[PDB]
Order: sequence, then structure tokens, then C-alpha cells
Amino acid sequence: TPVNAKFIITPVVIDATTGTDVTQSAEISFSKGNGTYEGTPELASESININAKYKGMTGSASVTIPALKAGQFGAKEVTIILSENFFAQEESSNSQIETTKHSGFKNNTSDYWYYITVTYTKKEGSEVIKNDYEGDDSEIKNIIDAYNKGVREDKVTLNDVQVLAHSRFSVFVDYMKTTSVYQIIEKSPDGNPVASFTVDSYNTIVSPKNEQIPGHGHAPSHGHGH
Repeated sequence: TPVNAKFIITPVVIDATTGTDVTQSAEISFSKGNGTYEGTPELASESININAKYKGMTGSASVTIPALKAGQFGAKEVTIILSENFFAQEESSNSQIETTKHSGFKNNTSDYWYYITVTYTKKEGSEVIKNDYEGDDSEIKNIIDAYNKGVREDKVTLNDVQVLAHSRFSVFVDYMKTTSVYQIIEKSPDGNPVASFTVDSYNTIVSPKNEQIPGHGHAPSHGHGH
């Protein structure tokens, strides 16, 4: 039974009127699922819409879960802007691999699979790289700043990565850089775009690999068991 891919989406809700993270106080809804998405074992690329409500303000953002193969694990934060007067609309988004890291290989020539520990550095966060807004409206400024909290690094440890039997095992870590263009648009009962800004956002995908040992007489499998 293959290890399912997994992807976690973490909403962060910002009240633009004050610049405050209100995530723990806001009503939050996922269009589908509960924030944690698990393949069968593959996960299809899919768009999830996250809505939030706080003090009569509503806001929404979409996040694309990437297509993931067996064993791959990823996570991404998504910012939801709440404002009485504006909404932030993502106009375009393009993701690229910024860095690929790859361990050396552990050969498992035995007939038994087992769990290994994988400690990895999670690169995540967000920076505004372009901002065309020239005004003094603090609400607009708060919205833009919400995407400029910075890029950060954190060690994460999985103790449950599967090393198959008859397998050349290794781990990839990919740092993804996503460039997105947003407009800030007036709410109205229609609205004017009042600013445009561009964000580079970062997240990490981990990909344990169980490959053929060249010359070995078996392909990777669960063998005789654990």
C-alpha cells in the first residue's frame, strides 16, 4: 500500500484595517477539505478557495495544490485579506523550482522495508518585489505589507519516511518560488483597481525516492514486510 502524497494549506487572515493577523478569531472555510489533502496515492493538482469572515468583513483567496506523486509532501500558506473597502485579487501566478537539494543514496538490498528519519529545512514566506501604489491610504498599505512579511527557514523532522525493500533510497527537497501579480480593487455593490503589486512567495516540497538499484534482481517493493 503506497505512501499517499500530502499537501497542507495554512490560511493566514489579515484584517487590513489594522494590519492584524486575526486568523484565530475569524470564521474560516475551505471550499473542499480541511486544509490537509492526501493522495490515493497521487494527488491531482486542484484549486481550493478559502473564505474568511470577521467583524462583518468577508474575503477569499485561492490556492493551487500541485500535482504530487506517491510520498511527496508539501505545504503552502495562503493570505486572506479582509477589508471593508477593498479586496486583493490575484491576477497571475507562476511557480518555478528555485533550488533542488538531493541527499546521497542508501541502498536497501534487503527484503524488508523500514521507516527512516528525514530532517529538512522548510523555506517559506513572502516578499513584495514591486509596488506601484503611490498613495497614503493606510488600509491599502496594510494589504500590501501583508504580502511582505519575509522569507523564513525552519527545521522540520519526519520520522516516518518509507525506505522500501530492494531500493536505492534518497530524498529531494525542492524550494519553489512563486511570482504572483495582485490588484487591489474597490469593493462596491464594478470597482476600480487602485493599486498593483508583485509578490515572490516560497514554499517547500519534499520527495523521498525509492529507485532501482542498478544491477539488483528486484525492483523496489515492501518485500517480506516491515
